[PDB]
Amino acid sequence: IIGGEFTTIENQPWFAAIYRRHRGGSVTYVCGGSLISPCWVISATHCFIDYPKKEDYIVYLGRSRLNSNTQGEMKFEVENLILHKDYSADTLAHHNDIALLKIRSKEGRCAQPSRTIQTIALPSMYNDPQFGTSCEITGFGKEQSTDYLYPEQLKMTVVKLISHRECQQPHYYGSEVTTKMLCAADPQWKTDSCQGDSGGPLVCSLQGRMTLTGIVSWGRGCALKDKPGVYTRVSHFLPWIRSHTK
Ligand SMILES: N=C(N)c1ccc2ccccc2c1
Repeated sequence: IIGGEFTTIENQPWFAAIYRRHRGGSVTYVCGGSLISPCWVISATHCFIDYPKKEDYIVYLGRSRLNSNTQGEMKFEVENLILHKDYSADTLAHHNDIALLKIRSKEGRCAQPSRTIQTIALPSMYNDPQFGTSCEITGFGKEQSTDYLYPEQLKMTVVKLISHRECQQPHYYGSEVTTKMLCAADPQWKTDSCQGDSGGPLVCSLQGRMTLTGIVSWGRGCALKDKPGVYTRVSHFLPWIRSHTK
């Protein structure tokens, strides 16, 4: 997350930290995630497409820091790693960038909801917030594009939704961004999501209810002028989410 503010997991209890076990024993951070049900975590396929081995991944809930065992956190293994069959990645654009992770503890149990571990409500069909609506993003991703390390403490920021017609402008992304994708950025281009925030939530408060409107997918650089953050429009993938979680 470029700019914004440092936060703890109590402000984002649906946020899931996904790590990977390397051959040798080393563990590194991969992507962010969102708990939609006690057994399921939703993320992006581009986070796992090159390493589709479910045994390699570790999922944390109620974790506030990258290398700290936060009080009340829960560690999980991936029982089932479901990737979207029609996933593809162009020069910039990532298509069907949605993945489901069935989480399981070593005792074979799903997430136990608490103060720091909660689910995020899925949006309703054809009911997304209008352009200009302020939405929040969370992640352990880069603070600056030039950084190679990720921040230790969890970060959050507020970005405004950009219409499809505005994001399809030549100086923006042109025809590369589709109706299945949602654009969101800072009008002053100072704050944005970045490398490492991928798979993370884009939560919008619509009609008094907090909902998982987007999933961090792609973007040209980080916090660049006329280059918004592109998010997987969750509302479109509702029949896919329902069928693969049944
Ligand atoms: N401009 C962004 N918000 C953005 C989002 C996701 C990314 C993933 C990998 C590298 C850069 C990214 C930038």
